[PDB]
Amino acid sequence: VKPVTVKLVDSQATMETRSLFAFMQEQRRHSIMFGHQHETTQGLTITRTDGTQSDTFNAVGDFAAVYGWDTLSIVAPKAEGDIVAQVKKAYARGGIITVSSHFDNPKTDTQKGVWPVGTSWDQTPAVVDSLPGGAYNPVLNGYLDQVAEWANNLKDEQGRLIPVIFRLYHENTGSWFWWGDKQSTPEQYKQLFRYSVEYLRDVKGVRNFLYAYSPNNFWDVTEANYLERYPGDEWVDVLGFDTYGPVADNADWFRNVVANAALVARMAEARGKIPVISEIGIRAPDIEAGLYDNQWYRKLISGLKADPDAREIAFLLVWRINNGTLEDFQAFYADEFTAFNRDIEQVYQRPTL
Ligand SMILES: [Zn+2]
Ligand SMILES: [Zn+2]
Ligand SMILES: [Zn+2]
Ligand SMILES: [Zn+2]
Repeated sequence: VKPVTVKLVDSQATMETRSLFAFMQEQRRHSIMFGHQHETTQGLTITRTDGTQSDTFNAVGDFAAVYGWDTLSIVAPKAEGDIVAQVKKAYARGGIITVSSHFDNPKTDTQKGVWPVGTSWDQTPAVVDSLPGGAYNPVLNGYLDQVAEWANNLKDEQGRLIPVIFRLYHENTGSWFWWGDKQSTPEQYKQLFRYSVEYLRDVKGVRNFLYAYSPNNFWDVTEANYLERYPGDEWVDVLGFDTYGPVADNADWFRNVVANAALVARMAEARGKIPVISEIGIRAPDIEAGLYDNQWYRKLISGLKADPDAREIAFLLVWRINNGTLEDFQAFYADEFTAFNRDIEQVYQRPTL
C-alpha cells in the first residue's frame, strides 16, 4: 500500500492512529465493517468475559471488526470493569476499537443514590457550569484526566499506543443526557465538545485518539440540521449518528437510517472525514417485550449497500432461538459487503504523511 496524506484533529497523532484513519478512508468504499458494543465483555452465550469470546463469534465464527466500549470501563467507579486486557486482545486480532463517553453529571455526581441522579441520564443541565469558569469544571476535568491516563497507557506488546475512536457526548440532539439540547444552546454544546478534545489532546497529551461526533438520526434529513450542533471540521474526524427503531412496521425507519447514512457519507467526502453509523439497534421497550424482527439485518445491509452514498460508511455498530434471528445475522455475515475481524487487514501500518 502506497503513502497517503491524512488530516486529523490531532496533528501529532501516532503513526498507527493515522494509519487507522487511512485504512477506513480506503476500506469504506469496499465494505461496511460490523461493530458491536461490549463485543467480548457481555453476551448471552459467552462463558468468559476475558476478551476471548463473543456472541458474534458463537453465531458466525468470527468477531466483530469494530469493538465498542464506553467510559463506564474507564472513569471511576468503572462499573463495567476494566477493558485494557480485552482491548489489547482485540487489537492483537487486528480489530478496531471505539469508546463512547458516558460521563456522570458533573453538577450532581456526588448526589448518587436513586438512579438516575448523578449519571449521564440525570437531565439536570450541566454544560454551562462545567466549562471553564463554571463551578463544576474541576469535576468534568477529573473525568477527562482519567480518560487521558487510560489512553496514554493503552499499549500493545511492543509498548506502542493502541488507536481508539473516541466518541464524545453522543445523542446530543435529544434531551435525555445532561449535555443534550434542552441543557445547552448549540454554541454551549460545541464549546463542551471542543473544550474536551482540547483538554485531552493539548492539556493531557493524548496522541492515540480519533474523535467522533454522533447526534441522533434526523427525520428532517438536511446538512443544516446536522450542522446546528456540529463541533466543526477542526474538532471531528468521524461523522456518525445514533438511531434506534421499531421492531415492527419499520420500513420508514430503515429509509431514515439510509438517508442519515447518505448525508454523513456526502458530508464526510466533502470534509475529509470518515462517515459511520455509530450506534444502531431496536428501541429498548421492544426488546424487553420479547419482540423481534427476523429480517432486521438483511434489511439493514440491503438498504445501505444499494444506496450510493450510504454504502460508503466505514462501519455500523450495533448496541444490544427458533425465531429466525440467527439465520438473519448469518445472512448478514455471508453478505459480500460486510466485513468482520478476519476480513480486514493492514489497518495499522499503512504509511501516511
Ligand atoms: Zn478503493
Ligand atoms: Zn457499556
Ligand atoms: Zn451513541
Ligand atoms: Zn429537542
